[PDB]
Amino acid sequence: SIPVLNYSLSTQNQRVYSFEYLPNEEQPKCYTTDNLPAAIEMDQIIWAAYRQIFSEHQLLSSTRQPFLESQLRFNQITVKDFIKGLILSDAFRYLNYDVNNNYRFVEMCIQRILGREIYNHREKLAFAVIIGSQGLEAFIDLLINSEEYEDNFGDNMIPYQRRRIIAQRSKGEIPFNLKTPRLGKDFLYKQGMPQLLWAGPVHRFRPQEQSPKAGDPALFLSMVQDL
Amino acid sequence: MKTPITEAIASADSQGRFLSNAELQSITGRYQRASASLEAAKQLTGNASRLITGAAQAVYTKFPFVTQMPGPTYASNAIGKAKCARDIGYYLRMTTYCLVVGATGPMDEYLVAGLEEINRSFELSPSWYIAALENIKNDHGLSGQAANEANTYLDYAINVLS
Amino acid sequence: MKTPITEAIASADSQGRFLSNAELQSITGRYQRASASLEAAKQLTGNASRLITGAAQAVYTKFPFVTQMPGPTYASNAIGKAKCARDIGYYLRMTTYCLVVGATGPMDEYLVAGLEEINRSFELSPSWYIAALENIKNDHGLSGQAANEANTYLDYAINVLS
Amino acid sequence: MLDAFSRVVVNSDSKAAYVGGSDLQSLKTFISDGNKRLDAVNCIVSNASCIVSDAISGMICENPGLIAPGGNCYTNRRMAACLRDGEIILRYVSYALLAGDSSVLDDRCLNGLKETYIALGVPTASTSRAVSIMKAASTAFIMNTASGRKIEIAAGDCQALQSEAAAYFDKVGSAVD
Amino acid sequence: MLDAFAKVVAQADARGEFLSNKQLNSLETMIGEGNKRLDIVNKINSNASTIVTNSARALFAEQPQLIQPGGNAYTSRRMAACLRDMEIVLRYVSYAMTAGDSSVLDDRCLNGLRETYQALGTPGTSVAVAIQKMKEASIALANDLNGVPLGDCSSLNSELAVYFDRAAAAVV
Amino acid sequence: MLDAFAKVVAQADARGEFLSNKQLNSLETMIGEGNKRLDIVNKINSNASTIVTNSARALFAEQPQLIQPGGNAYTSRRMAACLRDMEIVLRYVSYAMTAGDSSVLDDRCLNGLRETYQALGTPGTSVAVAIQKMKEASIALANDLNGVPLGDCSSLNSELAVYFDRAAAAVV
Amino acid sequence: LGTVLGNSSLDKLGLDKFVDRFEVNEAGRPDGFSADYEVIIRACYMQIFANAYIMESERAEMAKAESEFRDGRFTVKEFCRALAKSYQYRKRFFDGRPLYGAIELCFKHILGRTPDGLEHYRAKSAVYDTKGYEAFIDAFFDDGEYDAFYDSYCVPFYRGHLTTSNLSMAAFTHMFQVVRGSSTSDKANPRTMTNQITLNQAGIQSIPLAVVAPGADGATFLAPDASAGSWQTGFSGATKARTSHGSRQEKGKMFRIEVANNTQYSAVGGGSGIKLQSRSGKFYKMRNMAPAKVSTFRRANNVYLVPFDELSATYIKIHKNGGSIASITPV
Ligand SMILES: C=CC1=C(C)[C@@H](Cc2[nH]c(/C=C3N=C(/C=C4\NC(=O)[C@H](C)[C@H]4CC)C(C)=C\3CCC(=O)O)c(CCC(=O)O)c2C)NC1=O
Ligand SMILES: C=CC1=C(C)[C@@H](Cc2[nH]c(/C=C3N=C(/C=C4\NC(=O)[C@H](C)[C@H]4CC)C(C)=C\3CCC(=O)O)c(CCC(=O)O)c2C)NC1=O
Ligand SMILES: C=CC1=C(C)[C@@H](Cc2[nH]c(/C=C3N=C(/C=C4\NC(=O)[C@H](C)[C@H]4CC)C(C)=C\3CCC(=O)O)c(CCC(=O)O)c2C)NC1=O
Ligand SMILES: C=CC1=C(C)[C@@H](Cc2[nH]c(/C=C3N=C(/C=C4\NC(=O)[C@H](C)[C@H]4CC)C(C)=C\3CCC(=O)O)c(CCC(=O)O)c2C)NC1=O
Ligand SMILES: C=CC1=C(C)[C@@H](Cc2[nH]c(/C=C3N=C(/C=C4\NC(=O)[C@H](C)[C@H]4CC)C(C)=C\3CCC(=O)O)c(CCC(=O)O)c2C)NC1=O
Ligand SMILES: C=CC1=C(C)[C@@H](Cc2[nH]c(/C=C3N=C(/C=C4\NC(=O)[C@H](C)[C@H]4CC)C(C)=C\3CCC(=O)O)c(CCC(=O)O)c2C)NC1=O
Ligand SMILES: C=CC1=C(C)[C@@H](Cc2[nH]c(/C=C3N=C(/C=C4\NC(=O)[C@H](C)[C@H]4CC)C(C)=C\3CCC(=O)O)c(CCC(=O)O)c2C)NC1=O
Ligand SMILES: C=CC1=C(C)[C@@H](Cc2[nH]c(/C=C3N=C(/C=C4\NC(=O)[C@H](C)[C@H]4CC)C(C)=C\3CCC(=O)O)c(CCC(=O)O)c2C)NC1=O
Ligand SMILES: C=CC1=C(C)[C@@H](Cc2[nH]c(/C=C3N=C(/C=C4\NC(=O)[C@H](C)[C@H]4CC)C(C)=C\3CCC(=O)O)c(CCC(=O)O)c2C)NC1=O
Ligand SMILES: C=CC1=C(C)[C@@H](Cc2[nH]c(/C=C3N=C(/C=C4\NC(=O)[C@H](C)[C@H]4CC)C(C)=C\3CCC(=O)O)c(CCC(=O)O)c2C)NC1=O
Ligand SMILES: CCC1=C(C)[C@@H](CC2=N/C(=C\c3[nH]c(C[C@@H]4NC(=O)C(C)=C4CC)c(C)c3CCC(=O)O)C(CCC(=O)O)=C2C)NC1=O
Repeated sequence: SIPVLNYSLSTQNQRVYSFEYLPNEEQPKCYTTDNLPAAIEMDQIIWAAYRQIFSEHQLLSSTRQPFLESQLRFNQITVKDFIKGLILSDAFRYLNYDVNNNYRFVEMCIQRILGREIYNHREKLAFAVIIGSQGLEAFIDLLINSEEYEDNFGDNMIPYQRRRIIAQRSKGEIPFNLKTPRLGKDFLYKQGMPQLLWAGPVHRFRPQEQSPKAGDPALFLSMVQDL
Repeated sequence: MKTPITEAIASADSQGRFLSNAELQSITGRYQRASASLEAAKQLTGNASRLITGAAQAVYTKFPFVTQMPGPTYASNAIGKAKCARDIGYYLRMTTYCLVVGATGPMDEYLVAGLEEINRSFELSPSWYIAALENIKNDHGLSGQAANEANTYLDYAINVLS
Repeated sequence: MKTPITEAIASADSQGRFLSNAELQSITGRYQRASASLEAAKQLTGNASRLITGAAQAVYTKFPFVTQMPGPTYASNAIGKAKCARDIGYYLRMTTYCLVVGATGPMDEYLVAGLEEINRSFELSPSWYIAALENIKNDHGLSGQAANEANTYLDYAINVLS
Repeated sequence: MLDAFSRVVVNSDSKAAYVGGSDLQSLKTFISDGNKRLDAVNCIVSNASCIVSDAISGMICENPGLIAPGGNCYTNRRMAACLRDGEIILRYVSYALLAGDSSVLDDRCLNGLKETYIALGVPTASTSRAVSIMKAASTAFIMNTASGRKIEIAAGDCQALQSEAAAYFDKVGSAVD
Repeated sequence: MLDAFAKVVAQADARGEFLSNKQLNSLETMIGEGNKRLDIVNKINSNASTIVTNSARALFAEQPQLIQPGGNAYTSRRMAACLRDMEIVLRYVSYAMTAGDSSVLDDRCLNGLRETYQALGTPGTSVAVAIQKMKEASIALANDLNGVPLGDCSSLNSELAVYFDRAAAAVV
Repeated sequence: MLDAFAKVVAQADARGEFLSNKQLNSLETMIGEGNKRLDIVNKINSNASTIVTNSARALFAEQPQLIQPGGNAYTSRRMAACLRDMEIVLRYVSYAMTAGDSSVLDDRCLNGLRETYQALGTPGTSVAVAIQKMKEASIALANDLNGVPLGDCSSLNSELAVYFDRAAAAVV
Repeated sequence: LGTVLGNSSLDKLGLDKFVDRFEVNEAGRPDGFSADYEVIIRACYMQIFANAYIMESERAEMAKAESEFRDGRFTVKEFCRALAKSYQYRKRFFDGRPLYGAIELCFKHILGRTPDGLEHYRAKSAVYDTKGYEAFIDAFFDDGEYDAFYDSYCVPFYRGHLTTSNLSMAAFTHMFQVVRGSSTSDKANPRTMTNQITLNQAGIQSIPLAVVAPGADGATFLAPDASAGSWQTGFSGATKARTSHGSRQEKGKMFRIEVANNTQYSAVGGGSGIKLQSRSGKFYKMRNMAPAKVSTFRRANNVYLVPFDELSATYIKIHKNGGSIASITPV
């Protein structure tokens, strides 16, 4: 049935054994139906899961799904099925899907469910075909039933960003929902670009004479205050 | 329920870890604030009644229409007054629980979750209770650190309803 | 780095919310132990040299084959002695860091992670360091709660290597 | 419970046809091998408590942790139940030698036993060890090669039947593990 | 998961009342003795792996069954599972010693576990003897009059023996 | 992530030394002033919603283009997104006010963000004006001499203004 | 075994042995043969103690009552009563476990059905609390039920599976939870060994369990416990729910599948032999590529609710992990 084409492969963080024995920090806490959490800890799993797929601002009272919650709290589904039926929910489709140019929705799916950046451009190509023909359904079926997702999340775990921050460093990687927000640099281009946004330029004003020039001492001021 | 203690044990449990020195320092710090917390908790319980009646009265004085509307939701009956004092009583109860526990866990568990759907389905404005809590925040009569322990939570509920 | 402080920030970050009183109680408890922690921290820095030398000497007296075994990995050269005191120097350094920070975060970051693979690939063993830490734990000379602050972390590294 | 006859009848019943000549010929070989099966069952039934004695004494004397305090043979009552269980295992195996079919053993002794021994805390590897000792002991009695009792039988070959009895004991030993 | 406080608030709210003054007074006494609690938990954590392994030496020495072939202890992998199990139970006993109430020990560790040590054919009675090898060691380190203010700790050692007896009672 | 402490110990270990006496003494002074820090963060959190909404009222009234059709506050969903972004930046300023060091605010929020409000066509200059509407309000609630004993907090208020100026400087 | 082979569903359910019946057909005292009586006596112990183990020492208990069955004193009704009153029967069934456990046993021993509704439990517990133990036992024996089914001359047998005694459909399923195999007795079965009540949530609420036929993959299993949600707070991650309400019922009917032996050593990820995380020995699944020491399956026996079009896939995955399937009932 035309399988996915053979693509390349890159080297990111998620494929090494970082020896964070007795791990100190940057491990998501873990949100799992395995620990038999009561009402609250259930609500914390539910909110975290919502943020992970919908992520932050998109999660809202209107989008919020009561019914999949009431099923999840009562044990009628697994968390994995909750994440799936989350993405199939249409409020996620009106925002994050109808906007995204097909190759870009592949980012937010391989990246909001698996917690890893895309290996190369070719990955975006192949997976965008299978979501272009089979529909969104079987694409999400591919990611979830994949060997990878079973290997690290199993049946009941909210997906996280794997290895975003190294043990001995602070920077690491930018947070995920930050990295692919939703709107695509070029999505607007086809429509009217945004307008009447000047006021913000109007409010912050600097005379040209005030602006620092090359070779003044003031330009390096910031460096001095960090030492 | 979210305490400081269950929070620290939950985190160290999720890291697959014993309680190290860090979490023990956290539990220490819970114990060395708990005395002011209980002084605050006893005076609120000690005069809870007058706080409730004065609160509902302040809500009535600020919003005169509530005692005048024909509709059932508004305290124009002999029922909405009792139910008005009922709800204000609930909030003052939860604040006393959170002063005993040491986090906002009891209010977040028993009270905060799902409250939008109640105030949306029963046409209950968020401000009414805001006004109530402002009177309680002004008239609890605590002093010093106990007053900070009370005003933290009483502000917190206002942050929930706003 | 795992502090009490970054632990609290990290938990309330994961719950997507403003720091509650709970976390501030935790930070309080870090500050009210920090004075004894620094008394402990200054004296270990104050005589760290004699602790190192005493420790490596004790490692040698407990394990006499080390000073006699012809090998790269053993202190029968003029190199493994200096490198022996180098590593002991590292442990004692990390303990003084953890006494300043107020959790085992510096030792868990800079020392504990991946140390079994070092002691597996280089023929390194826990017993040599275990013996060193026992001597340091016996002879640091701290008193009172500062001694408990030292012995907590010094025991903690023994729990790691065992 | 089903003998050889009943298994031919049941297979021909799902086949919805008469037994016919072929099935009947193999069952004629069963009948002509009948008296060897009879004397074989007499060999396993005679000196069978002695088989259970030697088997369990071998199980404990090989593995001394059972009689150690805290073990599953450690109590006099527990040793009683131990001995009787060995006896009943050998009893249903003897029935499976008479019937020529494992239906009595599968329906009645084998089923529920893994969950019973696991439900008591009985070590299953030790039970399969005792079943193995009863296996080799039973085959040595069935071949007249017992070092203590070499009784008179007419001379012949019965390797088929020894493989059959070994199949039943291996069925029990695989059933408890 | 619930500590000593959240249980009292949970009961108090489930009845929908204020906490009474008498309840507050006893709760003040619990807060007023909490340093001892932290101390005990510190004296367990700082010896924890030694506790586990020494109780393992005792266990395998007294019951020589487990170690030999045909036993759970014999497999190299299963031997590590055995040691880990003891570590897990010690970890949760330490958690429920800090929280005050047997809540985290009764939902994350002990719950369903006797059902599980019968699906693996592991003698849960021997597991409860392993826990009885940890209780004595752990209390023996809890009652170390060393480094710590002298005084009265019996009311809290009684609170430590509860949890160890609960695990031993729940795997069997 | 790094607090006040872990920065000092991270520098000292990155050079591989002990902490000198001078570093320890200044660190003692920071511990000796830490109650004021807790007080400020308490006074921000317990007023945080009011801060956000009042700075939003100020922002929209002053610069009306965002509220009207075409702008970014116009869509109701966009409007809510606008508000909670202000809540987010206030949240991380509160975190970095506790930790003492701009570490959590410089990796989780601010880093990457100016890139993001250029992929959405959102005026980040207007966002910096919103942060300038939150700084005023937050410091104005921080300097409330109410329920708290009298003293000197300029040395800390100034530090707090650093973070709000750093967010405004980093979204533009 | 197989329901289809031999044209009989019940025998292969494990209840094939229990057909044997034992009515004394000899009138008048048997002075010397001592054959029929020792068989009937043994069958009474097999029924009343349900295959529990009694020894020579323990044959000294109830030796008198035994010597009164052999005489014109007791019918087997009254002999069974006499065995039920004695020191042994109380040690095993009554002292070790609670009345609900004890009540349910007393129906397995005396009537051979299970209690169906809570009304049986209320009646017998109230008789107990008014009068004590011996009137409890009498209240089993002294009722229309025992007299009608056995008529005081027939050793009790299992009839709870049969359709002829009137019982609720659940009493059928409950019948098989109480009796597992010829081997399983009182101490031996995991569900009701000593103290634990065999039926609690199920016995009280008439929840039809399902049948796992004894033996094979599903022989060793026990259902995971559920709590009740926010009111009377309890953990919600323990098991799949019996009901499956809502919109999912799309994609075909929901199948409640029980998986029975889950284990580290057995769980392989589809590929034979145990996979090693680290080069040297570390075998649990890494969390965030950091070693964790947490079992991949936490407890042996998770359930699955799966709609029809996802069946095959689910059916594969269980067998990938080496879990073995107990029972699959359409919900
Ligand atoms: C656990 C926490 C908790 C609460 C905080 C309350 C909140 C709450 N209040 C009401 C319900 C109500 N609450 C009020 C109260 C009001 N009367 C007025 O004049 C004022 C605006 C206001 C008091 C300040 C009234 C009048 C009703 C009934 C409304 C109606 O039926 O019209 C209801 C719907 C159920 C009911 O009718 O009781 C709920 C959930 N209930 C809870 O379980
Ligand atoms: C941050 C913490 C930290 C440590 C604790 C050390 C630990 C450590 N030690 C060595 C390496 C070494 N460590 C020792 C020490 C020993 N000599 C003996 O006789 C005794 C058994 C023992 C002192 C008690 C020796 C001899 C080597 C060199 C081994 C060799 O090359 O054969 C190495 C490999 C790199 C190297 O050669 O330096 C490392 C990582 N390093 C660190 O970065
Ligand atoms: C129809 C077939 C049939 C069987 C095969 C047995 C199987 C069986 N054995 C026991 C029960 C028992 N079986 C044993 C036997 C053992 N002692 C050990 O040292 C060894 C591991 C092992 C012998 C090899 C023991 C000791 C008990 C009692 C266990 C106890 O009470 O602790 C029980 C529970 C009832 C009882 O206590 O008798 C059952 C059902 N019963 C049956 O009805
Ligand atoms: C009621 C009790 C009862 C028995 C105990 C048997 C005894 C028995 N065995 C055989 C007969 C026999 N028995 C054996 C048995 C064997 N020969 C060997 O060399 C092996 C050691 C051993 C394996 C079991 C053999 C081989 C025969 C002769 C072959 C045959 O008749 O099939 C016969 C045939 C008649 C005769 O030989 O006089 C009889 C009656 N039958 C019974 O009815
Ligand atoms: C979250 C909490 C948690 C626990 C407490 C454990 C409990 C636990 N232990 C085992 C499994 C096991 N546990 C042990 C341990 C034992 N070895 C013995 O000699 C002693 C009796 C005992 C240690 C005191 C052994 C040996 C196994 C493997 C059993 C086997 O495969 O035969 C299993 C099955 C999965 C596996 O094989 O790992 C589980 C769930 N797992 C968890 O997830
Ligand atoms: C952050 C870590 C942390 C700890 C580890 C504890 C340590 C600690 N323990 C006590 C104080 C004490 N600790 C104990 C404990 C006991 N005494 C006995 O003889 C028994 C052996 C043992 C049983 C547990 C006792 C009895 C006191 C004094 C009584 C009391 O203060 O309640 C004190 C009071 C101050 C002082 O004594 O100087 C402190 C701070 N608190 C903390 O904040
Ligand atoms: C961890 C830190 C963190 C942040 C700082 C935010 C930043 C952020 N804001 C938005 C998204 C948004 N942010 C705003 C906010 C604005 N409305 C205006 O009128 C002003 C210009 C401005 C407030 C000052 C709006 C309106 C959107 C939605 C934009 C749109 O959909 O058109 C998005 C895309 C996802 C979403 O829609 O929520 C992101 C990543 N998110 C994060 O995770
Ligand atoms: C757990 C929560 C928690 C808090 C919220 C703080 C609350 C707090 N603040 C102070 C104490 C104080 N707090 C302030 C603060 C200030 N005074 C001013 O006039 C300015 C308006 C403001 C700037 C921030 C000052 C100046 C003191 C007294 C000086 C000092 O103790 O350093 C004290 C000392 C004890 C006492 O005064 O009774 C405490 C406990 N600490 C905590 O543990
Ligand atoms: C109070 C209500 C009540 C019922 C509804 C029945 C339900 C029921 N049926 C059977 C049992 C049975 N039921 C049937 C019936 C069937 N034959 C077929 O060809 C069809 C599929 C189906 C009729 C439509 C058969 C054949 C058996 C015997 C099955 C067997 O022994 O193989 C049994 C087991 C006991 C027995 O053998 O009788 C029970 C409980 N009994 C009750 O007490
Ligand atoms: C698809 C359809 C569908 C439904 C119809 C519901 C049905 C339903 N309700 C609850 C759960 C609940 N339902 C109610 C409702 C009640 N409160 C009362 O006072 C009344 C008796 C009753 C409203 C008339 C309550 C209170 C709970 C929580 C019960 C508890 O936790 O104690 C649960 C368990 C999961 C949960 O806690 O949400 C389920 C499955 N869920 C669904 O998925
Ligand atoms: C020191 C601890 C100890 C024991 C106890 C024995 C137990 C024992 N008996 C065996 C096997 C065995 N046992 C008997 C039964 C036995 N022999 C008879 O002739 C009579 C009358 C018997 C009962 C009184 C027989 C008949 C065999 C088969 C071997 C043979 O031909 O004798 C076997 C061999 C098992 C096998 O083949 O796998 C063992 C291990 N062995 C030990 O090491």
